[PDB]
Amino acid sequence: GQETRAGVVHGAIGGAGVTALLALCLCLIFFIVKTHRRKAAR
Repeated sequence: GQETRAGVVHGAIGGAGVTALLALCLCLIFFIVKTHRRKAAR
């Protein structure tokens, strides 16, 4: 869609922020889940 595009196919450069955001969101969810889901250690 963009231009330099090439590999890493579009729907991603305008969306790498989306991906990066998704990674960040996945990190946050993983982090929140990790911080929430208390271990049976108490």
